[PDB]
Amino acid sequence: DVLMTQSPLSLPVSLGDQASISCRCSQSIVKSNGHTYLEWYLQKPGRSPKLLIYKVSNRFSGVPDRFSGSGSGTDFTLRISRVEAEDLGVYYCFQGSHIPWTFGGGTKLESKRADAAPTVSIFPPSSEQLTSGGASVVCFLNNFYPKDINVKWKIDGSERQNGVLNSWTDQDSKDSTYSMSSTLTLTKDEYERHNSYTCEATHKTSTSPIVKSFNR
Amino acid sequence: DVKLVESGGGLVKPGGSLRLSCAASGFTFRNYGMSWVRQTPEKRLEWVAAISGNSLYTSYPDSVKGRFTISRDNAKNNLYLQMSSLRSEDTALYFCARHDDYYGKSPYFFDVWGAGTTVTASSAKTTPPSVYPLAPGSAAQTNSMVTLGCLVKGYFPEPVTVTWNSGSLSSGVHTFPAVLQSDLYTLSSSVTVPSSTWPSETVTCNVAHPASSTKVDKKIVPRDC
Repeated sequence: DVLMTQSPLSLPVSLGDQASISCRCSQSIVKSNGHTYLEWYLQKPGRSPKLLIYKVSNRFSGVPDRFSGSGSGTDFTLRISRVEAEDLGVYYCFQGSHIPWTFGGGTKLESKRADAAPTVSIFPPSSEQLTSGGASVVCFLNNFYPKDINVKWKIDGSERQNGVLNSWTDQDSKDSTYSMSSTLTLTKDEYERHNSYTCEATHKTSTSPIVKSFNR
Repeated sequence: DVKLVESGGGLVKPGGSLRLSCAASGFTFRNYGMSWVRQTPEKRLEWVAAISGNSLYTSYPDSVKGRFTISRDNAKNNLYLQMSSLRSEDTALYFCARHDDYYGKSPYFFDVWGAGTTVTASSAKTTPPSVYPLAPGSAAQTNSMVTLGCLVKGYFPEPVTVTWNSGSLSSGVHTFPAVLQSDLYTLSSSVTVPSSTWPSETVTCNVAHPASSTKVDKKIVPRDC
């Protein structure tokens, strides 16, 4: 099988600029007839892949001139100039030269914007949940940029890195910010043994620590 | 327009079977080779099966050969995928795509795709979600904005729908991708509303779970102490 490797994984550009996505092969994708059947697809969230470039460097129907593909042997590039908002999504390369046909990992094209500190809210467990023998402490970190941020949990001043589940949203298409929820799962009995619950967002780097606490 | 629509996906226990179905419209179906392509939770795309226009020639990768059978019916304009002895590795969104015309020449494979049907192969039993209100604690500093939430915990399988006030509230809403918490999915949703409009006005989160035929409405009530 021909292994396609794409790099980078994510790539933030300012709208109007140029982007370069690379796609490497673990062996030749020249077919017996001498032709290279490399294709680039774009996939937007919720929708299915749309064919952009076929056969290394041919624009498909209704694909704007700003997309151009090139490359030689095991190395293939997709350059996107004048990046518009509708160009944002995931870019896969594909080879139709040898069975099985394989895809690359993909590369996320995201948009750059101005730095924004998160809005942080911490929630105690609901009394409903306590009647079930569980206690989930929840923390929302909303509308920040960039994607990377460090969330710290503290219970009675002591750091907790244990049963913590974090989930990010996709880049918000209206304002280009990211959001995150961070959940601390405890038993009801563990919860009652402790008073102070704190959720820390940190950027260093940026806007100094944002702490949010509750007690009882 | 040329159109392709999948169907037949659902939940099955490992080792079981299922049959996927793809309808074609707006083109001469028998002239085109057809494939199935799957997308994994990781986002990886994998070619899975191909059949010629005439039905005579099929091909599979080694990961599915012997287990999957691509089939078509040109008279009815249908493409099928007979799946058997499924394993958790087969969980993916299954796409239906046309590659090439049987008449020369040969370029651009997969130009039209379906919307995809979801297969999930798991032994984890179907479980409706627990829905919990997320309200600020009765001591928290309050600003011009107030953020509330809903925590939707321990359900299976995907998906679940979350809306706020029957959908009439869509501003400042963040719903977060579900995460596996050992054979059960957990998800939370967040809404931010003007300080005045709560609790003087009522905020309710609505959660539907198709697979368990369950809908839950939860009012976000200020916590007293």
